[PDB]
Amino acid sequence: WTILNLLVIQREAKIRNTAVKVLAQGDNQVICTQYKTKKSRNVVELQGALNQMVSNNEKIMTAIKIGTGKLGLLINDDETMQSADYLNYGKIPIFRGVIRGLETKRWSRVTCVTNDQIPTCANIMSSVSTNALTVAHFAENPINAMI
Amino acid sequence: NQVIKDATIYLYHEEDRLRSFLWSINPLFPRFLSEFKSGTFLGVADGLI
Amino acid sequence: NHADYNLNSPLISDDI
Amino acid sequence: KKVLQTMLDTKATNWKEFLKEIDEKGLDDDDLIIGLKGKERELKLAGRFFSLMSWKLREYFVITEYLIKTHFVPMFKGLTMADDLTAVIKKMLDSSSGQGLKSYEAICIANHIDYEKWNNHQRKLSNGPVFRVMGQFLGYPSLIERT
Amino acid sequence: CSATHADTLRYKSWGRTVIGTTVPHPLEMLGPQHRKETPCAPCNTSGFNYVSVHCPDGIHDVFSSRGPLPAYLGSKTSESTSILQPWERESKVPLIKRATRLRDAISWFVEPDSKLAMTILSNIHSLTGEEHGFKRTGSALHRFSTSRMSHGGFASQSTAALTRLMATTDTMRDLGDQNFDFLFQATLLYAQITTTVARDGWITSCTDHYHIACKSCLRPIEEITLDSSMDYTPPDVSHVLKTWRNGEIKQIYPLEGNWKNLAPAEQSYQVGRCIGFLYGDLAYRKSTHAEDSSLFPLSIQGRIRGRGFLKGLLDGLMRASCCQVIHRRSLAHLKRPANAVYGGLIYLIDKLSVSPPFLSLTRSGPIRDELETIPHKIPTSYPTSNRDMGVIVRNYFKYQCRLIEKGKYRSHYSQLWLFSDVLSIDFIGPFSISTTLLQILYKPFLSGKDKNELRELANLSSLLRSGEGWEDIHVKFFTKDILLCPEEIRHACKFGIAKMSYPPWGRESRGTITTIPVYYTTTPYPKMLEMPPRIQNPLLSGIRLGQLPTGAHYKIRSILHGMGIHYRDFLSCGDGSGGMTAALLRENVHSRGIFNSLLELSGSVMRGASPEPPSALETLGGDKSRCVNGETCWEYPSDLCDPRTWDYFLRLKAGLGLQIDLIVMDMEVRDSSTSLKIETNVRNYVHRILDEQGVLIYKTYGTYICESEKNAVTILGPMFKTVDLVQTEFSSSQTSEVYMVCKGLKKLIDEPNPDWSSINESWKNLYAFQSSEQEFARAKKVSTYFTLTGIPSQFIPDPFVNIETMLQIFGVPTGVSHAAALKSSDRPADLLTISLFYMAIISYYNINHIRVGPIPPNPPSDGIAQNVGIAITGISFWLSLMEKDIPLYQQCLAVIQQSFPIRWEAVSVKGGYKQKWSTRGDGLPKDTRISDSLAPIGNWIRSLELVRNQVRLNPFNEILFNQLCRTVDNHLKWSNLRRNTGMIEWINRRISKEDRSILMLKSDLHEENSWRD
Amino acid sequence: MSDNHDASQGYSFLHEVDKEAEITFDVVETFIRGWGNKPIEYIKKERWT
Amino acid sequence: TKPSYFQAEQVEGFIQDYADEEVDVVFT
Amino acid sequence: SMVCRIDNLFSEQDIFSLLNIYRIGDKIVERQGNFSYDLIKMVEPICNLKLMKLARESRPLVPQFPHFENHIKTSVDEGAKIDRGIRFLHDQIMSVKTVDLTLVIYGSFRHWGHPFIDYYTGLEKLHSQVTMKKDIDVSYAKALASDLARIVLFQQFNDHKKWFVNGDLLPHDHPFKSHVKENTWPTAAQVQDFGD
Amino acid sequence: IGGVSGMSLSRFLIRAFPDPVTESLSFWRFIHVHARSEHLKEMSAVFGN
Ligand SMILES: [Zn+2]
Ligand SMILES: [Zn+2]
Repeated sequence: WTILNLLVIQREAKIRNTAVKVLAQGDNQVICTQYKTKKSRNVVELQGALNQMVSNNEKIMTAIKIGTGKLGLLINDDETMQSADYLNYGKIPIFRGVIRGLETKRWSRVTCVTNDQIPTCANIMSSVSTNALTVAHFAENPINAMI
Repeated sequence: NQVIKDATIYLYHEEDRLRSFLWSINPLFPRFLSEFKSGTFLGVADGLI
Repeated sequence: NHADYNLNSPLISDDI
Repeated sequence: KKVLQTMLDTKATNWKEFLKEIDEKGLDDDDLIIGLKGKERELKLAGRFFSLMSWKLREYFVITEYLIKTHFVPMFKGLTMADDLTAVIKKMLDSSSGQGLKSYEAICIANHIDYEKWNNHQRKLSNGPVFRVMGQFLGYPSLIERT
Repeated sequence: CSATHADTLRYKSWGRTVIGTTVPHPLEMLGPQHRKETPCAPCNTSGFNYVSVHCPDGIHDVFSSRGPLPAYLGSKTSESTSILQPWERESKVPLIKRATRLRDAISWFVEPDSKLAMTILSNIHSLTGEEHGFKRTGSALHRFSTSRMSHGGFASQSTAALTRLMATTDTMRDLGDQNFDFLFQATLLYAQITTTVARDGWITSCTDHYHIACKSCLRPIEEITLDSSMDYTPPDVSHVLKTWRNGEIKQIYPLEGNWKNLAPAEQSYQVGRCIGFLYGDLAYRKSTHAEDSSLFPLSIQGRIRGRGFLKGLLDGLMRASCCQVIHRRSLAHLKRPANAVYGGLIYLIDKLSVSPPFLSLTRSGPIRDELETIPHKIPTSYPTSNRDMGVIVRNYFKYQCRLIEKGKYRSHYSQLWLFSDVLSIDFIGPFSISTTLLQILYKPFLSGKDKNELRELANLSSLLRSGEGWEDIHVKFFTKDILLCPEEIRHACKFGIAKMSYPPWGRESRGTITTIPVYYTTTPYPKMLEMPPRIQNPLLSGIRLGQLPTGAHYKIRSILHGMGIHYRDFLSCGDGSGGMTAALLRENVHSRGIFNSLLELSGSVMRGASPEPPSALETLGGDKSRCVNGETCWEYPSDLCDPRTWDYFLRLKAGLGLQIDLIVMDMEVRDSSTSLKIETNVRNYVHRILDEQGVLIYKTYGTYICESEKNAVTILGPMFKTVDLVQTEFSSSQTSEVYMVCKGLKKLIDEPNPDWSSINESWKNLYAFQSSEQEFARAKKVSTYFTLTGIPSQFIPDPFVNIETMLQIFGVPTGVSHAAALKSSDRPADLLTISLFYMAIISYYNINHIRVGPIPPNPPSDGIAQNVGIAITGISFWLSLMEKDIPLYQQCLAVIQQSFPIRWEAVSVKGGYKQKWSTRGDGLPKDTRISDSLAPIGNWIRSLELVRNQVRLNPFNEILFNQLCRTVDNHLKWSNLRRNTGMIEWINRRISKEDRSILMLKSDLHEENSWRD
Repeated sequence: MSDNHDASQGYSFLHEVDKEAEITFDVVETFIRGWGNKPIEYIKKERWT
Repeated sequence: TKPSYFQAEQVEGFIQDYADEEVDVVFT
Repeated sequence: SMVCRIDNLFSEQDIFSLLNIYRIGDKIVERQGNFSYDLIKMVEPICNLKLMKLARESRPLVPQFPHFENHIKTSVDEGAKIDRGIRFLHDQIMSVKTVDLTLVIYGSFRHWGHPFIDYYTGLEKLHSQVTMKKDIDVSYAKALASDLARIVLFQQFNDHKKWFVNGDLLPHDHPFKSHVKENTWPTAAQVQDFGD
Repeated sequence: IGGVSGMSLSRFLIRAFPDPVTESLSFWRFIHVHARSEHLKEMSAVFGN
């Protein structure tokens, strides 16, 4: 089904003649439309260019909506998230291009053993070890993780 | 299951000979022994265990 | 040992 | 039932003849049985469920998804299934470009899409031929469209 | 040592020593960091054995942006596991592929004629009824795996900081002579993470070193061989295992050869051949491996010849192009196969001239020394951007391909060689086969036997790449006596180096100056100066033919000659790539100098390569030692605001002397704060660097003066004895660029206030206030001068190759541009007609107004319309300069200011549709704006004047014009260009005044660079 | 989030945690002073009451 | 005196391969 | 994990903000019981709505994307007709000035508990949304299948230099009979005449 | 190295380093070298032996 959705996206993007990056694991999909322009002479022209950018973006999104409707799949346009300085994929925020890790979700699992696992000298410490490693992977200067 | 049955039979019969053949090599290269143990029929049982 | 120690199952109001 | 006990108790499934029969005549009505069990740690009152397929259906779905993952998924950029952490980071960096630059000469616009029951609104008439192509390329036409 | 302790502990554990397990960690092998501002003691006891990490903007204000630099994440190896998908299972490998991969070790650390390999084959014969191979040597043992892939190391850190560093792995050359077992990836990642934690709150530039501390954990690799004395014959289990088993036929066995006695040039040729053929095979496959670092490792820069390597690369690309034409063209309609081969070769070269891992190899080394033997243009930028290096690559391969189009080409070495990195049937087959395809296709025409052979060869390629065998018929096509080299690519060219001079530099050209003085007295006068306009036009920038990195050295030489300025040594800060520095060096051969420039890294990718030195020092050749910091300027601060830069300058002066007698501050600043900080810095450091009789030259603009209250005049003027503001003859036409010259240092200051009232009577003598005619006159006066004097031919692009590549940029084909350029040398006495012909063919190949197709043509696009206006105005400048067309010059200026008119339409006629443009109608507006593209507008004038060489020109003749045009298309002539394209409408001063332009947009992807070694 | 009982064992447990963490913090301090060049100091959770 | 010539949507798309006719070798 | 860090991100005031959010959610859970998680479920969306507007400050000239904002506003106005508490829960999350606190809240949707699932309604809604009757354009699916086939054939030809179709079964007047027998690929102009 | 749980800090530098036996030993030697007390030295010389 993800392959089907990607075929839809590729077809409609080529029809629109629009460049698009795509991230997908199934129901959650991010379709990033990319644009570039030149140095502006004033702010009015820049704002008009941005208006045309968002116009082309909603055009391709309407095309993808129509495609999924022809296939029998809905896209709630009132819940679609649009932003030019923020991204989200797999419950992993990306703020101004920088990837950020949710540290608290990892420390909240301290002493919380997994399925069919007794609290043990070896098991209870993994709960902190794995989470500290995960916190350090998605964080700069891994000094707080050690403490 | 004739597959797993044959695999565990080979294990019970052909594990103490392969161990000696692997330990008989003079320059000990453990990763080679691991990949050989995994690239043979006994690997059918380990993956199950 | 043969029991759970953390929430790893759905929460149902049919036994209480 | 558990998978390992059933494997050790049932015959060894010959995948060639298994797929052959699946392709020629499908399955019987005795193996077409799907259970359900609620999901854990969900904030919804309605309730999302698991999917306990039968032995034959489980093997069919698993091996077919393995084939899809091994062969067709690499052709498409976006399916972050075979990927690993570093590849996901590379892709999220490529897609996140044009974000946080203090300039308008290069702008990305993400589109996070919400599908109304993406997994339930699938229909045979929308993914028949797209799966028949897969079955052709695998030597078993009318294999994957039988879902 | 931790490695030795681990080894002996495993020895005590398992009773006997082990191998291919122990790996030294970078925590003691490298140890803590050694910052460069500190004297960095271990940089004296040893040489290139370290990892450098540079941070041009510190580690401050993270999470507020991405960062300009790419990120090194780790190894290309996959992990087979991801926390982001725990529900997934571990990616395993089938037993048949884990058992058949053991043959990789068949002659790597075992022996074929042994009791072990026999068992390895007995295993395969056991689990499958399917019943001696290649050679491997010179690789590590712990980098061997079948059930998985050797990782090497991945990052444990976010990208927000990694995007603000650049590491260097080419600083470990001394360890490259040997084949140690440590890992490059882990070392670079340790370097990155430690440099991030140790310099978190740093806001200025930084450079850190990681030198080998514990030399004991180097552990050179040895050549070990495994063997047993016992027989293990596993019983057959094929008959009991076909259930889950679902379902290697032929393989060529190359011979070994005497690789040692082969000369270095042939070794370079062979490695280049293999690399080129593999790159072509992968590019025609459209794979991602083509953009990997293994194809072009940086570990062979200083251990490879240039000519041989590049000739081999050319031969390999050609052979690969020969093995694609059969799979693209149809032999029935095919004719002139050499044209198709040359086209595929051009395709491969244009795709390789944009490859990061290749341009890094050719960015600095003997390869680049060979690339620069050919005449060319010096790069204008600090460390060469990928496009400025691709230009050099294209120029070199275009010089080397000019003999191919003559029809005479042949491989310099009939015998072939192979390596372990390209050891596979999918490479060996087509590589062995290309020897026949070359002879069959490069020849002019075909015959029936040739077509039959090519069809059989296409079928054979299909059979080889598809893993299928071949009959006993194809043997005549294979290559006989193909050899092999045991070592890999980056461990085979292990030869030495053999044998500098100074090229002939005569008296370069000079010009006169225009000076206005400023006197200082306590009386504060009013600051009354009319601001000059900010006008731009490249006319004189196009006149200057001696295109060293910029046309600025004319100005510095003019000032030096026109004010009596002498200097033993000098300090040049602000130049791009050593242009003005090289000028000052070559004008005084007995002169050492200090070089400072800001390190640009945005448009320059580096796969672990250190920033090269400035390119303009190639002007000296082997005399680079006079620039004391030419090869070390990048590991130190460069910003002229940071006092640490001037501290570094004083440290150089102290440790070497140089009795400095000149300082030149030439730069283009973008904000007043930066200029004010630079001025406050040079206030507090000039007395310690400069002598009492020293000289200072500070570039600035009258606009920044009239605008800002505090500037260089109010700051640096008083402290010096004599001060003047000078403009030059070789200066831009209309500009406020003035050089503040200051001779003599005062002891104490009693004259801090200038006298602006004695500047108003001369502030109007600047060129910006003068009209366009008074500058056109000076442009003609300067064009008569021989600006190209005293410059060898090694540092000038050839005019006829220059115009060729320029037309090739502007939509024009390759051979058409070749012929149109040769036609300029055929009779330069009438070059106006030929320039108008260039304009005609450019506007024809960008906007075809003759071809009548069925579909209505799509309207023009950006780049297809921008090049039209660029070429038109750039050639109109030259036409006006050559025929005194002042109104056309003013028109060019105006369109540079407002826009370039273009008005498009599509007319319906028999055939159905043909496009048509002009510059007056109300048609579809494609009116483009050209204000950030003056450099091409000047390059056109430069090329045309290089062609002319002061020769007198004949008038314009429409007869020869149409004669030239008919060589491109019969319907193309001066008549058709008057009513359907509006070029005559342009030249004859009839255009649209209303600027109908708009800001351009496009849905183009964003190029985010990153990699995994 | 109620405060209608005696949290004595909580204070005891947290105090013991801080006391036994200040002991083992020397390893982290040493590693960061060596690897990095930024000495640090332990901070009890009781600083913010 | 005079020269020797005298009369008597808003966003562009993303896409706008090989070349064998643009070249011609010679022999002998 | 947010007290007295070497990286002085979080102060005590931020922890007071977090605990006030917890108290608001707990009051909602006190008034409404298992029917409160229809409202707490809107914690992660609002956080995202707070991130965009924070990300938009550095580049504010871009036009707004008011769909998600209006959806959150409408859902909050509807939920306020049940429990006013969420109207506060939406106003205090927008009052945060930093991103780290917003992330601490985004990773805290599970810090208010879980409900007793009513599997009856879930099974009913599953049977409903599954058996919905759909209107489908089969030609679009045929087109997507043709696109998949083109992709697969192009890749496998670039790799193996071979077509994976049969020329014997193929007609003699087909434009892809010559390219198959002799290994070749059509021209981009020749493929447009064979669309879908 | 004779452990049960409680990984070392050197694993915060490289994610998937092949040899942990050398990671831990390098870590403990680093501690013993940059330590400021004898209880750490006598302990780092024991975990590695
Ligand atoms: Zn050591
Ligand atoms: Zn050093």
